Amino acid sequence: SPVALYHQLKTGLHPGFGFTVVRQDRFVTENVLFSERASEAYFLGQLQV
Amino acid sequence: AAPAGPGADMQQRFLNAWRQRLAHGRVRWVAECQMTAEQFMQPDNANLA
Repeated sequence: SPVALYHQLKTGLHPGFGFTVVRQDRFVTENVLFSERASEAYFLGQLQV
Repeated sequence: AAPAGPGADMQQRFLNAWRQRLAHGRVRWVAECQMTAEQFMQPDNANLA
């Protein structure tokens, strides 16, 4: 019972079943890029104010 | 406390007059079952300070 699993876990008895532990982790990268001669047909419109 | 009178019921003077305030709140100084790194941690050891 979860009341009993204090006195098993907080004291230090292994309760008969073990865990897998999942964290998230995050890393910055420094990505290089590439392209070929013509990848984006790009367009520019007319300004409005 | 000061002892009073015969020593025979002096244990019994302790058991009856204290039983309400003794059984209700948990004692601070039984912290020996707390582990080493369970001592200095803030969870379950608000008696750190």
